[PDB]
Amino acid sequence: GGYVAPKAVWLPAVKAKGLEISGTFTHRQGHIYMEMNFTNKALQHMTDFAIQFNKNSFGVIPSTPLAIHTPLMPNQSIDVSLPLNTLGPVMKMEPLNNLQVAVKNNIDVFYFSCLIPLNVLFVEDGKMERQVFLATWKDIPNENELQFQIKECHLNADTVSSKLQNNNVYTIAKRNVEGQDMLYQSLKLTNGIWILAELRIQPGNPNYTLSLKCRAPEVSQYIYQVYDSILKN
Amino acid sequence: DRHSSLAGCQIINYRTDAKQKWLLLTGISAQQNRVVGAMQLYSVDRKVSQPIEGHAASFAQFKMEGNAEESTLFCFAVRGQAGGKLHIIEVGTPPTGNQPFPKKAVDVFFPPEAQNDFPVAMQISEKHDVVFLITKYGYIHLYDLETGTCIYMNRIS
Amino acid sequence: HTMTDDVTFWKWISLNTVALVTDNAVYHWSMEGESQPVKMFDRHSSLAGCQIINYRTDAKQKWLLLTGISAQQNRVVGAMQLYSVDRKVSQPIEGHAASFAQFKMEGNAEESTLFCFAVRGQAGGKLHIIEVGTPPTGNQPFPKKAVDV
Repeated sequence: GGYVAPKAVWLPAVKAKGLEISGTFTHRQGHIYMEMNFTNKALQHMTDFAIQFNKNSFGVIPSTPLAIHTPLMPNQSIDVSLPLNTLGPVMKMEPLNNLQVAVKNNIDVFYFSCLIPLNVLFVEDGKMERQVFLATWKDIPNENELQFQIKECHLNADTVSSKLQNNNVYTIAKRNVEGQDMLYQSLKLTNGIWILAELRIQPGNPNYTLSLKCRAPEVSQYIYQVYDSILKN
Repeated sequence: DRHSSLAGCQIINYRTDAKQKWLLLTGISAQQNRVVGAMQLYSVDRKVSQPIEGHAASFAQFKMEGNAEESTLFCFAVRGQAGGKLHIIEVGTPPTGNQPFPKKAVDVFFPPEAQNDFPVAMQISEKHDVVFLITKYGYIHLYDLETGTCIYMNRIS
Repeated sequence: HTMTDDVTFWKWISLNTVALVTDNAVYHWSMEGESQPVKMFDRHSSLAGCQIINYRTDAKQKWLLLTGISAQQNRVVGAMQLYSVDRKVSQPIEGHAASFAQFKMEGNAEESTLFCFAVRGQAGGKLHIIEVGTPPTGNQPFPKKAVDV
C-alpha cells in the first residue's frame, strides 16, 4: 500500500455546533477514499448526514451517499469511509489540490476545506515504456522541467524505488554514473496527465535532486510534496 | 438540447456559472395543483446533463457581522405540500477565517384568497439586506436576508 | 518546423543536432524522429544586440557557449555566455574564447578533462588551461596553467 497521511482535524466541534470531523485520503486497489472520523460533541442526536464537494482541479466527487445510517448519539465517534472518484466537474482551484467540502446533518450545514495528497490520484497504469519515456521527456518543452530538493534523504536507490513503486511511481531505468544513481520514473494522474522524473542521488549529498517534467508544470510542485512525504514516512 | 423533464414547462430562467462551464435551465409546471419546478443542469466540458428544483431564488453576497469576507448566500422560496418556505443558505466553503452563516428557513404566507398562488420572482437588495418576493397573483413580501424574518407583505398587482 | 521567432543563427553541434539561436534563446533540434526544437536556455543580456558569431558545447553537451561581438566605442568587443545545463546557471564571459580537451598527462592512465579559456582584460590577455572536476581515481592532477596572450 502507498502513503496515507495521519487523520487531521478538518472540522472542529466548536465551529460546527458540536460536530467534529477528522480525515485523511487513501488509495486502495485503484479506489480512492476519504476516510473520516465523525464525533458528536453536542447534546443532541445527529442524523441526516450528507456531504458534497465544490468543483475541483481533479474532478473529485463522492461516488456514493455518506454511509451513516444510525443516529450519532452524544459522545459517539464513528469511522466513515467515503469512496470517491474523479468523474466529477472540473474547476482549477488554488492551491491546485484544495478541496472544499460541505457537510450537513439535522442541525446545520458546515463547511471546511482540505488538501488532497496527489499520490491518491496516481493510477495503477503509470509505468512508461523506456522508449516512450525518452521520446516523451524529449517532446516536453525543456522550460517545463522543474527541480526540487528532497532534503535529508539517506535511502538507497533500491529502497526509494520500492517505496515509490508502492505509490504507483514506477522506476523505468536506473543509471549509475560515477557513483551517482539516477532514477528515471513515471507516474500517471487520474486525469491522464503524465509526470516524468529524474531523481539524482549523489555520494555525500544528503539531498536528492528531483527533476520533474510535465506538460502541465503547475502540478509538479504537488508531486514533489507527496514524493517527499513518501520518502520521509 | 432541452432535456425532456422540462417539456411543456414555463421557462422562467437561464443561468450559468462564471466560466459558462455549467448551464442551468428552469421552468415550472402546474402539476396536480402545485407549481412544480424543473431544472436542467448541463455540463459543457463533460457534455452531460441532469434534471433538478426551483423557482424563485437568487444569490447574494453578505458580510456577516464579525467576518472579513462576504458569504455567498443562496436564497430560494417554494410552496410545497408543507406550504410556502423561504430558505437562505451559505453556498460553498466560507472564506478561510469566516465563521459560517447559519442556514435559515422561514415560512412565506399565502392568504386563503391566495388559493393557488406561489413564488415567481426574487431579487435582493445588497444595499439594504432585504429579499423581495413576488408571487403569481401580484403579492410582494420583503424578508430580512440575514434572519429571514418577514418585514412586510402586500398586494401591488 | 516553423519557429515562432527568426533564428539568428545556427550551428550542428553534433552528428545529429541543430543549435538554434533566436533573438532571446537557444534551442537544440535533433534531426531524429518527430521531435521538435528544445530550449536549452534564454539569451543572457550581456549579449543583447550582438553580432552572434559562434555557438559551442562540450562533448557531453553539459556546458554551452554562445558568442557574439559588438563595435563598442571603436572596438570589436566579444561577449560570451557560458550556460551550465545540469546546474541550470549561466555566466557572462569568464572565458570568451574557450574549448575543452581530453589529455593524458605523462604518467597517468586516464585522460584529464582540460578547460582552456583566453581573455583580454585590464591585466591584458591571458590564456588559462585547467583541470575540470575530480581526477580519475589514480590520476595525478594536472597543474592549472596561465600564460599571457
